[PDB]
Amino acid sequence: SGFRKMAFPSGKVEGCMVQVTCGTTTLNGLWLDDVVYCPRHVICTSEDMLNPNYEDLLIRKSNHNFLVQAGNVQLRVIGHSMQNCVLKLKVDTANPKTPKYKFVRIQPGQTFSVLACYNGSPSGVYQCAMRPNFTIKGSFLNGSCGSVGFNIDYDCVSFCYMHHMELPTGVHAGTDLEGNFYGPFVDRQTAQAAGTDTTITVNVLAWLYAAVINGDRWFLNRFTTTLNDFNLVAMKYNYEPLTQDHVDILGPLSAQTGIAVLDMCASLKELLQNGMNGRTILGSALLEDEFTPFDVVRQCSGVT
Amino acid sequence: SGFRKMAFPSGKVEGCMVQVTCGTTTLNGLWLDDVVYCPRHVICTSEDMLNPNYEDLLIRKSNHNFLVQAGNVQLRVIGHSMQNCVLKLKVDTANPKTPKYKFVRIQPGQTFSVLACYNGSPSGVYQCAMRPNFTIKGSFLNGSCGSVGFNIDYDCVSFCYMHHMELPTGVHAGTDLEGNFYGPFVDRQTAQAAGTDTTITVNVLAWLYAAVINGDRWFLNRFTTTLNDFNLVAMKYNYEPLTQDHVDILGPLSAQTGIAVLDMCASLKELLQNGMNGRTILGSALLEDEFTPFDVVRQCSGVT
Ligand SMILES: *CC(=O)N1CCC[C@@H](N(CC2CCCCC2)[C@H]2CC[C@H](O)CC2)C1
Ligand SMILES: *CC(=O)N1CCC[C@@H](N(CC2CCCCC2)[C@H]2CC[C@H](O)CC2)C1
Repeated sequence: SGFRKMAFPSGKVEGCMVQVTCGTTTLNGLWLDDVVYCPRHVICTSEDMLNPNYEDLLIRKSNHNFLVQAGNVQLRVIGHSMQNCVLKLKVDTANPKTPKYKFVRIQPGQTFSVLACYNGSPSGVYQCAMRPNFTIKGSFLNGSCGSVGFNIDYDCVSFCYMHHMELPTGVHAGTDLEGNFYGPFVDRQTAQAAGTDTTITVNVLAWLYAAVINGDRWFLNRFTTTLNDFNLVAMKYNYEPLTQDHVDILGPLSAQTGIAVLDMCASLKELLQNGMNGRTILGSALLEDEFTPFDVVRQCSGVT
Repeated sequence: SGFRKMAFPSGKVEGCMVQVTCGTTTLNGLWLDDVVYCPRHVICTSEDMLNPNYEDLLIRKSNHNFLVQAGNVQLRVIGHSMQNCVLKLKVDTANPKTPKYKFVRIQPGQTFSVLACYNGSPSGVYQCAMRPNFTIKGSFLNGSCGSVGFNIDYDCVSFCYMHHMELPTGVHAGTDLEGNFYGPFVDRQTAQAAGTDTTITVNVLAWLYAAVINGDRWFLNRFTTTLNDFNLVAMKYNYEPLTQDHVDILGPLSAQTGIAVLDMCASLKELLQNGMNGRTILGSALLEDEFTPFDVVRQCSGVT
């Protein structure tokens, strides 16, 4: 028993981290097979960071200008290209530590682990969620750009995120591994609006099921509700509307605990309307939304 | 910016996990050089788990009874011995993935990462603290025994914990890598009292400094206090007494922020006496104590 914000073991990803330098800018790259992936803003300078013309900036760069270092060994760059907001540097050596991998574009509300890196060196790993507004609340300092987010299914790493920037509000924005930003963000030093964020309702319900499984049951009540009544409350409290797809994904947890999804919705409704009254659930004094129903089943069953 | 409960990258530890089976019991082992370390309770059975005579039980076991598997390859056991509550199985092959390592006995209040494992396979990584009562609030299911806790200093892994058991209260107990339990716990299926736990005051103050660095400053007030006055409040709220050693370790954070340690103690005093009034600090609605002053500096400076 016990419930923790657990990240995937980062080993398969640590073996892929490299340092990329262009001019005087250094950030992280991801070395998979004979390609190194990194944020294209590695080619920009302070003079043009307000509105870089990446096409023109990349034209002034040659293969030998991209310095790629894997630990202490230098990689030879034999090709370079820009795909959306990522640079793909073809190298002459395939990474011997390349795990089985996929590039995936995650949905908002889904979770992933982040391996924060500096100078191509891993510093730490944490679990987070892609917010409904397509930002992530990470921990990233200068030099963390190019750090990636991922999920692991047995031996396969699905890379889903590459860090590009911190908004003036302290939240983080990035791309999938094809260089497409999550959300409306652009890779330029400008004030950018992150939309109204909402709480991931299906994840809070999944976490409430995790709480019941682990013995924290005080919030269970003698009430039920309907999807429509619940959604009136969800809208009032800036929670995502619950759909029948969300109810269906909660099926296994409803089955294991014997608590119907709409009965758990009534418990959640009461917690939203009345607060926690100074109590905690799984060591938290607020409603946690960064655990998916998949994460709860995985953690509560022991998926390695 | 941003503040997360970050674990160390687990790669160096993943390379050391093996599966150990004895009779019909399977748990995890840690393969370092030519030795595999695991909980000695791997040799016990349901009939004798209430009070095992480990000396007598180990005498009925031979080297060939200990099945050690590293992924898909079987290791040859050429020696076996019990040191306190751990079994040391000498193998004929040194682990080629053995990182630079040390065995350390951590102090209560110190933090470490845990690589939860099942059948010798890593499932996830999380950061936790050794409670003042020598328990850890982990996430461990059946088969997680032998999973280890560690810290990483550049290329050196300091192993500090090996998981042995879950108390009837759902908290976790284990040993250092010499097999000595943290706390008064014994490796037997009996009701065991975990003492009164207290909040790690120096860590809460370190986290308050992390909050200030990241912009969460609402809790700062126009007051100061003394070590003696503060400790009267700490005792009332089951917080560890703050010593001058704790004030000294907070020195760097006091210097960076310009907030004297006793002024931060007055902010903490007010938060204890008045609560959070429905507000949050670093995304938490309670006072976090599982970040040491070292963790706050590391995360806020980018130590890889
Ligand atoms: C995140 C990271 O590691 N890096 C590499 C170093 C430069 C850095 N920033 C520049 C770019 C410009 C284009 C849009 C994204 C950010 C700067 C911005 C100014 C700040 O004062 C320091 C980091 C990105
Ligand atoms: C934690 C773990 O992986 N393992 C291996 C499988 C047996 C397990 N437990 C037995 C020992 C007995 C000695 C004291 C520590 C626990 C059992 C206890 C009973 C429970 O119902 C299942 C796990 C330890």
